[PDB]
Amino acid sequence: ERNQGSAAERLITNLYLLLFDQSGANPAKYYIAGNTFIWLPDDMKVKLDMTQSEAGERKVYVVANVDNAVKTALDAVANESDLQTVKRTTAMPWSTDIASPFLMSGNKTHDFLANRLLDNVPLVRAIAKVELNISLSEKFQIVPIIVNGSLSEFKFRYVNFDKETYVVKPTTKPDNLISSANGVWPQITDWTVWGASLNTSPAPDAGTGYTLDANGKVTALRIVTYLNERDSKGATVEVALPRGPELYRLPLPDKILRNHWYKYEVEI
Amino acid sequence: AMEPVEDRSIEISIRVDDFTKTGETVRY
Repeated sequence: ERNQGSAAERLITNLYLLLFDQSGANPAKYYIAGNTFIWLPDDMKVKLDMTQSEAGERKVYVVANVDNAVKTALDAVANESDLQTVKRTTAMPWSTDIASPFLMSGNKTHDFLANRLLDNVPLVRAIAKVELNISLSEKFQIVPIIVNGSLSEFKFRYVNFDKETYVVKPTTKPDNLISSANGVWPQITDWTVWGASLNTSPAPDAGTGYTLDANGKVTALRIVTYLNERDSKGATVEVALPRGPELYRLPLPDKILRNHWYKYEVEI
Repeated sequence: AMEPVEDRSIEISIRVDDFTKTGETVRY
């Protein structure tokens, strides 16, 4: 399905446009700064002072929600291919260190001599989203030890998530991998205990949560995280359930694609 | 009635592309 997501997932706080000419070089650059928020969000339109005759035919790239590092890299871009070398690194590349506003990019080729308006440039988020809804079978439906809202006995880790967010994905994205925990069974000392941030009633877009029945037994678990795209296999979510604990692995897809939302109904 | 010279300041429409959302059932 195509799903527009939340307002936070769609938030645009700045824009950077690059208008390449025929040879994919000499790009005209326009940074539309967040402190000026010309950008017409209510028209979903950027107006530039470059005229039709100045523009001619252009390969138009739009990047949204840059930070200063990414902006400065874009300021130095000379060729279309350079865009595929501009990337942001995140030490812990999952929620919530990856959060709104999300880096986005898109492009379209357009002849401005023919029409002053380019309609339109589709802006594609550079990250992906993973949602696990775990239904627990009877052997796991226990009264949980809860500490500050978290489930001490239920734990998870992200394995082989990529640290890089590319503005434009390289032809074959290389690897820069990390896991959120590396503790081995049975202690799994550094794994993350299950949280309750999703149990709130506006409910954020990412986090962890769970459901208790009337007997106070846990019957379902939920985890939602953002993550970076991967062209290579190995990204995994692992969960530890009370029995040492029982460990379950969910391999994510062989490719994690940008602006895809992978929802799993998991029965354990 | 004369219209403006057809050499206008340019405009770029931008739309935020929907997620592609996929669902899968898995059991253990």
